[PDB]
Amino acid sequence: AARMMSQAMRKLAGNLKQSNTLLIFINQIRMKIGVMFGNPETTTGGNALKFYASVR
Amino acid sequence: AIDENKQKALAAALGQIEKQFGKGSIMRLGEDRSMDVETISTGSLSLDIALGAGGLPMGRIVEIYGPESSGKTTLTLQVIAAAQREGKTCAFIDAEHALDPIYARKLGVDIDNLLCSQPDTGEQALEICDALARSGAVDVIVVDSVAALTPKAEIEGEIGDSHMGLAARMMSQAMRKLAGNLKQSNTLLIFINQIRMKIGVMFGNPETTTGGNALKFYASVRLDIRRIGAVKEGENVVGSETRVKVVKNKIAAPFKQAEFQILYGEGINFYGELVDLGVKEKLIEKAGAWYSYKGEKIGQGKANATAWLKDNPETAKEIEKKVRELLLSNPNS
DNA sequence: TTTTTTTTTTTTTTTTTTTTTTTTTTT
DNA sequence: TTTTTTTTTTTTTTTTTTTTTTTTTTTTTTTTTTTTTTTTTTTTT
Ligand SMILES: Nc1ncnc2c1ncn2[C@@H]1O[C@H](COP(=O)(O)OP(=O)(O)OP(O)(O)=S)[C@@H](O)[C@H]1O
Ligand SMILES: [Mg+2]
Repeated sequence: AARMMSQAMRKLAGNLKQSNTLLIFINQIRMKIGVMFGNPETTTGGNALKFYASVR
Repeated sequence: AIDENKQKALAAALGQIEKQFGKGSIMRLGEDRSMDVETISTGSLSLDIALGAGGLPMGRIVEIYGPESSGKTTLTLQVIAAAQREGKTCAFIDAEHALDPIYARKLGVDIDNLLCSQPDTGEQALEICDALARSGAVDVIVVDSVAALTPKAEIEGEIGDSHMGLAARMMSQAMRKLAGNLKQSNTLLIFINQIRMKIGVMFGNPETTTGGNALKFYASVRLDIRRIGAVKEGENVVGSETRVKVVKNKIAAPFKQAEFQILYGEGINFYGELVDLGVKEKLIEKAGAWYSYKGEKIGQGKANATAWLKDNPETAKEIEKKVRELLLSNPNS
């Protein structure tokens, strides 16, 4: 799933900007395990989307 | 026309499931005989009536709880004794380390065929239950005190060390694993449990049980047993007056109760019940403190009336038969 | 006029997933 | 200023690695259910 997302971010970013299109992704929350520091809350579908998003 | 394509689609899907997982994987509920409720005796006739379906269900989990010296162990040894008499194999996991085998023999248990285990940890005790279930060769397993099922980490650690929710987590895992295996083997699992008090609450009951919440969900029957008085021969205390309450039931209506006598050395008083059921069903006449059967006077006081039913087995056989016919809602002759 | 001959050598990684469980009275 | 105008494979190996030490940077819930208890009868001295 992460690898599919990572590939879709690369393909989309350029096309959205050229068309002037806004893309909104809704995400759900999930718990991390083996975490003593910080928040145990994660989001779903990998890390690519945290880099490519302009607003979270 | 559309009905036909749906019947085929269903038949194909049913075929694919049975291939992938085995023959009995999915059936119509009406044509599945493994799903029928079979029961065994408790040793008390009044309890067999209170349970509704004539006894405790095979292939299920059962919980018996109550205060100290209420008769919990004695009641489970009477279940084992009755099952052994019908040529069933029985195990006793003694986590309390407090079973007396001479008393077990006096109650009618075949000591020589009873499989016994005194395990070191809670995990060892529940792994033996899983092993004996999967075997297919054991009918009744008793686990004496959930309260004494100590996890491994708590035995290795020292007194004072906090292990919050560790025993509860172990019992949740055990239920998940045991439930499926007990049903396939048609094995009855009885858990004995102790009462503890819950602090800082005035609304509802302050009584609770050890071992967390899983066992309340998975149990098909939960019994609350309590000592409600003494049985005397003038001065000498010879036994206990006992009340069992059916607090959860999934094979018949709950919230019925049973009253019977536990006599020290003998166990449950069968003929004592037979009088009380005979009086209730108009088969025995009572004139104050005098008992009578078909005109003739059998005795005066419950003890003499019970002593009359001992040395007249013909009348005892007759009354048992009629009480069984009348009151048992699902007889199995 | 007169007639062909014979292969060579690899390149480079991609991406996380998901929570479990109560415990015990005090005058 | 040339033409070929149709190709083949036919079955493989590797011969056992490093890594060479991780991150964090502080969160939240957003307000529950209870659902009705027993005790079983002590002692003073
Ligand atoms: N070996 C024995 N001989 C005579 N009476 C006994 C014996 N063991 C138990 N009893 C009596 O039978 C009655 C019920 O005892 P149990 O069946 O042990 O009840 P219980 O709830 O298992 O009690 P625990 O495990 O000690 S909290 C009590 O009055 C006991 O004194
Ligand atoms: Mg006991």
